[PDB]
Amino acid sequence: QAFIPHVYDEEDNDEQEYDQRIQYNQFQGDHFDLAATRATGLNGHLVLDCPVADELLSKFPDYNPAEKSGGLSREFAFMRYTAVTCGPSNFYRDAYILRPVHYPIPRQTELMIVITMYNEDDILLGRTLKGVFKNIKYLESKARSSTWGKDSWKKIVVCIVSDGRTKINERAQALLAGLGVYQEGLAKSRVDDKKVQAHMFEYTTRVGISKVTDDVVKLTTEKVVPVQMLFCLKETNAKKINSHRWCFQAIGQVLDPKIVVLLDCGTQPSGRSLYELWKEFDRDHRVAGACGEITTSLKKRQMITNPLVYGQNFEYKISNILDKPTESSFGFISVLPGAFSAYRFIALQNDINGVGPLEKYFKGEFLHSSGELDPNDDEFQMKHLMLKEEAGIFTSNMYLAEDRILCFELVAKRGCNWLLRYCKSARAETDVPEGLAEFILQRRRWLNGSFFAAIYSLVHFYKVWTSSHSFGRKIFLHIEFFYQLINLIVSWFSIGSYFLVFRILTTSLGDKALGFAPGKILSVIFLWLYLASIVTTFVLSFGNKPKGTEKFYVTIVIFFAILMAYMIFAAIFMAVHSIQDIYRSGTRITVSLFFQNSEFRDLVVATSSTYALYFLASFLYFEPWHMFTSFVQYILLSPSYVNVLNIYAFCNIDDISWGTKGEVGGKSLGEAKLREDGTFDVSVPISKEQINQSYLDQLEKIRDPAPPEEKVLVTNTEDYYAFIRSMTVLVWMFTNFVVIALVLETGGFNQFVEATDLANLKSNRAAVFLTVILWTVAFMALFRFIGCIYYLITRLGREIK
Amino acid sequence: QAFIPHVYDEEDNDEQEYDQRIQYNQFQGDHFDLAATRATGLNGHLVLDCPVADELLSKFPDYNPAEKSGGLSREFAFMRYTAVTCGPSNFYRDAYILRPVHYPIPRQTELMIVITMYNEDDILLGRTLKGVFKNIKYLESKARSSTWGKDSWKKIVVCIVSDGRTKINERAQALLAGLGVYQEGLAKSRVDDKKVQAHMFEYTTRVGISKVTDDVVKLTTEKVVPVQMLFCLKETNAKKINSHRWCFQAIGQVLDPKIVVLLDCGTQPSGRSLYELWKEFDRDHRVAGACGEITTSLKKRQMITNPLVYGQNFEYKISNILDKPTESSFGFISVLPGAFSAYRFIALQNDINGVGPLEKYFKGEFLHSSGELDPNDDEFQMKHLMLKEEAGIFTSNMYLAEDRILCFELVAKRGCNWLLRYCKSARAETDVPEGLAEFILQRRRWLNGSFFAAIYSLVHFYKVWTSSHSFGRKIFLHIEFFYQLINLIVSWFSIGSYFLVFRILTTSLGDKALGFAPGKILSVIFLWLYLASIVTTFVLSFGNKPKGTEKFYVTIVIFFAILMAYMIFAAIFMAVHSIQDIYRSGTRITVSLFFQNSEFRDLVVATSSTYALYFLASFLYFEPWHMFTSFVQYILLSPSYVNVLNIYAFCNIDDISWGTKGEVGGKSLGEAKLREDGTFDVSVPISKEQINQSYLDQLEKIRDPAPPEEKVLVTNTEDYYAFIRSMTVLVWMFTNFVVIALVLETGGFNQFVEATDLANLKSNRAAVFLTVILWTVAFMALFRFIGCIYYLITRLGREIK
Ligand SMILES: CC(=O)N[C@H]1[C@@H](OP(=O)(O)OP(=O)(O)OC[C@H]2O[C@@H](n3ccc(=O)[nH]c3=O)[C@H](O)[C@@H]2O)O[C@H](CO)[C@@H](O)[C@@H]1O
Ligand SMILES: CC(=O)N[C@H]1[C@@H](OP(=O)(O)OP(=O)(O)OC[C@H]2O[C@@H](n3ccc(=O)[nH]c3=O)[C@H](O)[C@@H]2O)O[C@H](CO)[C@@H](O)[C@@H]1O
Ligand SMILES: [Mg+2]
Ligand SMILES: [Mg+2]
Repeated sequence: QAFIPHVYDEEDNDEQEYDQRIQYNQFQGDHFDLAATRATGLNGHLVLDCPVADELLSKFPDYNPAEKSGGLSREFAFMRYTAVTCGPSNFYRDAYILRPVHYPIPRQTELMIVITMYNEDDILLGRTLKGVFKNIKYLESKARSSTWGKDSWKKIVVCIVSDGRTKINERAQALLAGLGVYQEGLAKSRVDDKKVQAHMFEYTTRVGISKVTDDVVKLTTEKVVPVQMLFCLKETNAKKINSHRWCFQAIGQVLDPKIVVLLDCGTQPSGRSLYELWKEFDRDHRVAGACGEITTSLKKRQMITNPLVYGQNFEYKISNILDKPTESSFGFISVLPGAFSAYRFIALQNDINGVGPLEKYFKGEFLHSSGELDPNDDEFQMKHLMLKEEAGIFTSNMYLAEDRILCFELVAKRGCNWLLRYCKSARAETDVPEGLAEFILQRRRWLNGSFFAAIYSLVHFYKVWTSSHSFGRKIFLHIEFFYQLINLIVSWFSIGSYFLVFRILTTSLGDKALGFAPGKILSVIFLWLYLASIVTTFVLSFGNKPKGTEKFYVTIVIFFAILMAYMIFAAIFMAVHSIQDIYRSGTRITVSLFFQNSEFRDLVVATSSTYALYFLASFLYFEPWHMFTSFVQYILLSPSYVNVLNIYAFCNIDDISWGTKGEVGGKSLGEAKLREDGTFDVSVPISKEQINQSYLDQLEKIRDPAPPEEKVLVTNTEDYYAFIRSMTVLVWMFTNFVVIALVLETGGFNQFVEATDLANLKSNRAAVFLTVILWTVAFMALFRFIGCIYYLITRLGREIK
Repeated sequence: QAFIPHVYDEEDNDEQEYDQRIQYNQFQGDHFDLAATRATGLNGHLVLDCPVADELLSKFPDYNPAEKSGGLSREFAFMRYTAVTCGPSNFYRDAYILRPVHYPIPRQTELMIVITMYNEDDILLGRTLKGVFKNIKYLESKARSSTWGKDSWKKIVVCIVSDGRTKINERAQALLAGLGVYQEGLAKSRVDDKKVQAHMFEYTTRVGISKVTDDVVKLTTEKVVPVQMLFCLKETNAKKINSHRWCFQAIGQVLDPKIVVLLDCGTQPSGRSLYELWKEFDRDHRVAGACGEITTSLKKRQMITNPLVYGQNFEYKISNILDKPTESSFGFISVLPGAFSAYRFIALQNDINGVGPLEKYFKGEFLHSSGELDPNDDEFQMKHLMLKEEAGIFTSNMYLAEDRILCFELVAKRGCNWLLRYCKSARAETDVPEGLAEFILQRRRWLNGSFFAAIYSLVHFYKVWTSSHSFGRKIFLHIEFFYQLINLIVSWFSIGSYFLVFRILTTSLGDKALGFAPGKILSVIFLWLYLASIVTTFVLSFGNKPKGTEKFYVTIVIFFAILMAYMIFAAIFMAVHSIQDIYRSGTRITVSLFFQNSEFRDLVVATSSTYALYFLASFLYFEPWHMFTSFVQYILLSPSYVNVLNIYAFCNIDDISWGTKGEVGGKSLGEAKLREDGTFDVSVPISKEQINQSYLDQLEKIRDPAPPEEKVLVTNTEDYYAFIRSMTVLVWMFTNFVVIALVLETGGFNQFVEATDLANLKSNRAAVFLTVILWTVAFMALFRFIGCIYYLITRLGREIK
């Protein structure tokens, strides 16, 4: 029973109210001309208007048995199929017409909701579609709105760009077919001896997903608002940047929408999230990009059984509570999550000269690939011209930044005034990777992107000077740039700092002054295990794949968790001993004396202050639970975050997806067939003249000496990226080691000090380093706390107005 | 002018004498039946007897213008072509007949000379062919020989197995055609809808290479002994093991020769080398394998301009003078060079049960490859059965040993008495790689092979117990096994030992007792550069290819050479200071006192003794020049040998040649054509019944829940080999570091010692380690010296008898 009566859950009371506000009796479509086995394709393109299944029409309320058509409008009766051969670059240049703009009265799009899909299960697509449909129903129900209200569904288009014709999951395809967008027969591989790049299906579906259980998806036609669906199935997978090219460069130009919303399969927006994003864009005309709070689902996951899920939950909550508000207050957000964000279409458009955010974003796809262009592609000229252009370090490595480049390119425009804003009213829920390998692979992409984006923005900070912002705005943008520079410096030396803190804390327990016997043996054992884990992580990152050697990573993570617990114990013990010593001294006890004590101060005051700031920020946002349920897991996993993820990310900076190539010869000399008789039919030279001529040709060929040939080939790009990655890790290793040598004198530096002065000189440097690092962390926390408080105050003030 | 009058060089006086001993007027071939465009292929196989070019026949002395045939025999007039489809396993089972055995009177082969070729220049092939032809002429000229003499060329077959139909160099193919073996037209790709695995051309050429200059090759028919040529051109490259399978498993069974000789393109044997190898096999019936001295050409290479060539020259000379004689004396040679060696055919044959040296040798090819068998291959059953068999660690990694496995498998047979012998009378000259990358790639293959062969032989030493050898023979074989165990242990810890020696020597100069000011700063700088070089070598070995990043390796090698010079200087300085201190003490000077002095003893006596042993061994073999011309380069390159080559070899234990695979979909849904009118011809569903049935099918498909699917796939073999390589480097790193920590207390061990006792406890361990390592090297040198002296004495005694 695919179709079941509509049922509202406990949380669907708002949906019920929306339904009460909507009439549900005036879903009348606009008449449009159809396309006529011989078919009259429009403008020389293959276009087919096929009829939808009779059962699906019979489900619709407007269906009437008496009328053969059923009384339904043309758009509700026929689904349109178009075969696209040109590709994104020339889609607008060719006369490719989408149905929304083909009506006698053109429809102007107000909100384009892009969904990216790749071999995703039907459950994830069902959840995303249910969220989008609920949002559209809410927008329709809205009464006292200038832009929204009756017939609001005509201004909204849902675009699903599936990457990979043969990689799409069968069940998701079945679901889309059940909605009526897709039919199996229509697909065509080639048209007029030209490859079909993408298959586009268009239909205004009136089928709504009633519920999405864990295993099955139920669809019902009762109380469903029509939704314009565009399903663009790509013939071959070209990653996500190519899908975004299809969305922006090709479909966006034809539709010319406002406020393009980007979604990802499995991300379920709230009931009013899209309205909140639209309102954010509408209130302030300067806003060019926006993002919403992203949450992690914890439905059937236990606190103890899934430490990783809760660690990620805490990370997401802290990010949304501290980082995004501060950057939004400054007006420049480092990263807008690709799972849920929104952009204003006009802001992204390139300049007359051809330079703009979209050009920078797309260049990464072209440059980061094998230099093998098929001459038959119609985009051959564009790709050849792009490859012939002189590319520097930054241009040729844009693929690391990905969408992150867009944020900076928007803020620091030549003569434009744009800002990026974060709204906490918009919420979306997603499933985080439970397994360790997927987490490692996912964070590998985030870390590389963040590092490259930070470097690129910092190096090009001067571009904001020419932007038409207020002078105070530029001053505060420079303050934020300085903060990001400090954050980058702190993140670059994370592994060295972690090792230094661990070594100092463990060796401090070895001192005979405090009464801890196993200090020394434990410190030595932990040092050996630490070095072994680091070396194994490097070797596995360079050599093997995470999926295969997962148990090694699990063991390393467990060891680092135990080591973190031991480090916390050592710090507490060290502080207690220091406090006890002051009382044992016999001196007067004052508040200045506690602050004067470097050990107690650094170890306790800084960490407690950071925890208090996190706690207060969590409470002020009415989101306190993560500070209890998921704090411990995050604390215990932090060293793994710094060591394993960072090492794996840097070791694989190059993402070499393409493989080796081979011309593989195959001259078609010929074949020998066998007749009924034993004789074989062959074709070999017979005439003596031909044989003698061939022999003389061979003699003349071998008579002359071999001319020199100097290989001056451009070579392949995989070597270039392998080289870039190798240099980065080497510089990363060298700089970290220099810092470690200075602080601990591990290298030859101990040769310059005396044996009696070695013990006294190592201690002072360690204390200075500990205080510096801890107070740097604390001050960054305070900075973000002030940021978030300002964001709350200003948002409340704007709401009041 | 391809053909020129024969000219004899200064060194061709022996060739002139050979010519004087040969009549050159009775080169009469045996009549054989030919094969009849329709051709009557023999036994259902595609066989063609085409006529050779008229000019080539006209060159031959026996040609007569009056007779249309020319008076030449059938074999000299027609070249035979055969297309082989089955492959090596079934070549004998099918009725594939080679010309030498097809005569009315069968010819018994006495010497099969195999030459392996792959995209080699025509110069290398010309040199090899000139050497082989000169050897055949010498064998023919021999008068007072029971086996050799008149008509000796009938007992010798030269087999050229070219790997890769489309990778063979054009000029070498032109040369072979000029000889008359190859013609372009004959090749056929498919026969009876079956792929042609190999193309075999047979011809008894009477064309001899007069000379081989640096650039061109000249051929002349004057004073040439006929040679039986078999040119087996493979359709696709399958590395060298597959070529050896063609030689042994398929061609050898048909010909059934004795004493198969293996050669490599560019290796030029001496004028009497093949006779020496044959005599070695003939004298003693127990000998199953033999090898000869291999020399490095130094024609147009300067002493200073090519340090690498002279380093390799010294290495080869020392090997031939010390290692091979000792192993030959014991009767078991670890490696028989693949460039020039010989095997007795019957010794290699497998047992009735199917287990034997050849099976072990070939299993490596099958196991070490992608598990993708084409069902159309006729060897599908064999490969599938081999893959289904349970393979342990050793069986699945045989590909590392390569031919090395054969030596041990021959010596330690179940019930056979076989020995391996080295003869210094046989000499062959080859070109060593001048570039650094090629040297790195070539040594990468040697080191992996040697390590795995040593481990395999040591683990299975007990197999020699069942062999039918004399008890004393088994005792001495066990002595050799013990020596090889010590050598393996010494080689495993080479990198750690080198670092320890460098550190001890450099830090010794830092002591204030001796008056050297820059000691400390230089030691620290060198430590930093050493660590940087090691880390960069690891990273580049894992990440990049040697050809691309060659300058890094050049810089590292130059640095290591400078460091070696500095280490030698430090040792000399340390010894001089120690000798001076004894005189400054004021005590009596005796010979016992010098020996008592650990510093002087270890540093000077051991190294001088090793050098003296090398010098004496070189002189006794009448090969003294390498001890002067090329010693310094070898000494300066030794640290590079240990560090760079060993690191690169271990980092790339897995040799993953095969690439990724993709089914790549491509369902043939259909195409749409365009008619003269605008209408497009398409095929899409029309009947309502079919559409409704498809829709109901989709509904039923999506209605049921998704059943669980647990991935229990066997997976790919590349992960297995990546895993094996990763473990090996990790164990290699761990064991070396443990030794370093013990000797220098680098790890946490210094925490267990006092500051005043740290300086005194580090010195004693360093002295003990230095004496141990140096005297181990010296004693191994003495062992090999005694070995070589015994070899000389016994060889001279055998010659006298
Ligand atoms: C948290 C979340 O909900 N999604 C993020 C997660 O995705 P996640 O870790 O779940 O997996 P991916 O990054 O591979 O997928 C990202 C998006 O790209 C699409 N895709 C994937 C593979 C492919 O060959 N072609 C293709 O188009 C996927 O369908 C998905 O819509 O890590 C990515 C790393 O960049 C982010 O970009 C995504 O925003
Ligand atoms: C010193 C010398 O003179 N030859 C050695 C050298 O060869 P070298 O370093 O010169 O180059 P290779 O090892 O690649 O060639 C070895 C042999 O295998 C053949 N080949 C090569 C590639 C291929 O795809 N197919 C193929 O059949 C080559 O033509 C040659 O006959 O290092 C090899 C490492 O094992 C040794 O085996 C060779 O004995
Ligand atoms: Mg996902
Ligand atoms: Mg070669």
